[PDB]
Amino acid sequence: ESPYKVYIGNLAKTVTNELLKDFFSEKGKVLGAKVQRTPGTSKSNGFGFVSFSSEEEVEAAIQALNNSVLEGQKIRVNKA
RNA sequence: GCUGAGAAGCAAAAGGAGGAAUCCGCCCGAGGAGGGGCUCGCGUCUGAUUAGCUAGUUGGUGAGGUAAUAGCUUACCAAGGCG
Ligand SMILES: [Mg+2]
Ligand SMILES: [Mg+2]
Ligand SMILES: [Mg+2]
Ligand SMILES: [Mg+2]
Ligand SMILES: [Mg+2]
Repeated sequence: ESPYKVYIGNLAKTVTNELLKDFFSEKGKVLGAKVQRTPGTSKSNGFGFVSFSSEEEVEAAIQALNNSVLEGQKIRVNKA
């Protein structure tokens, strides 16, 4: 579901999907996490999509998790 | 919106950020406040052993000019203006 999805940009390339999921699991249950990687170089593009089970947890995650520091890097948390 | 009794005629733009939401801008009107331009009453030194001064000068029309009123300009008419 697209309204239940949250785009996270400016993620450090050293950030594992486990830490992203841990910081964004505080706002609610996460149905899925997909990190976007370059097809050719296999390297992390620095952004990912997170599907939450509910839309209330999606909006509560968009509001308070913006500018949040993850591994020494401020990340941009918005809607997909 | 501007010209014009009207008929009509005439006039604008710019993108840059951000992954998107969005932000800072851009053009045309209509207001607000502030900042300037003008006009006028009043007040604003000494000399009479300084007494007459002024002719775009004082007013009128027509054309121009100014962001705007105005001899601001110019031509014509009148002979005023200050003491
Ligand atoms: Mg044109
Ligand atoms: Mg940039
Ligand atoms: Mg862009
Ligand atoms: Mg004094
Ligand atoms: Mg003359």
